[PDB]
Amino acid sequence: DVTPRRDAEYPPPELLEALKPLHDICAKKTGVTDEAIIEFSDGKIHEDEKLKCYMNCLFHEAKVVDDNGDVHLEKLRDSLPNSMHDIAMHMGKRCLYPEGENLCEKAFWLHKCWKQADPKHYFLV
Repeated sequence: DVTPRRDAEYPPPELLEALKPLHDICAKKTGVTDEAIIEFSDGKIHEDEKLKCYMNCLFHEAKVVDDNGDVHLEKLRDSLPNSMHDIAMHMGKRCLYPEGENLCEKAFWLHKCWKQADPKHYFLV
């Protein structure tokens, strides 16, 4: 029911400009297409095997995992500022249980979980 939102008030225009590129990087790496990426953000949650890899590709890119993609939760927190940190703790009220078989499937679990958690603060990632 709730519709996605994002402007120059919640999402910082600075980290936003740095995201697009970072996104273009992993994307071009996963071979995926903005369409798939967008459809996932503006559209709805689709199951594009690539989008899943594109996500996993992000984890590694941002270098926030160990040596296999275990996604260090301790490092993930120390990464985002106290702002996203608080919003990250709120969403945690739904995920925290990667159900897949590999980084790709897992990376997706969280996203699909971080999206259904509260469809209003989610944007590109």
